[PDB]
Amino acid sequence: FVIRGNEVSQIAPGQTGNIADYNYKLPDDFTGCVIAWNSNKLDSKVGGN
Amino acid sequence: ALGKLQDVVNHNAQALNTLVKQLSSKFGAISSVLNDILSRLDPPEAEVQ
Repeated sequence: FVIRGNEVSQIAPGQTGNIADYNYKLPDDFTGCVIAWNSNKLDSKVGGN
Repeated sequence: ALGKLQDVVNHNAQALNTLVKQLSSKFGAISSVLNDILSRLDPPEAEVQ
């Protein structure tokens, strides 16, 4: 998925947030890795993406 | 005269009182009440408390 720059802390177990609660929820016993990288070059437009 | 028997009674009640008193001990946590810990913290740190 694609999120904001400040919302990368919310992709974690047990977090209270808007995308955490209503978009993507992680379990408390989650195992694995979260990968986040900037996509300004591809997922942004000057007029607004 | 009857110090020994009373002592046994004295020990037993005191032990229960001490055990009950131990419920009011933070034990290095923010609060001694489980409901407050659940109502105030996220599960990653609430689990620790």
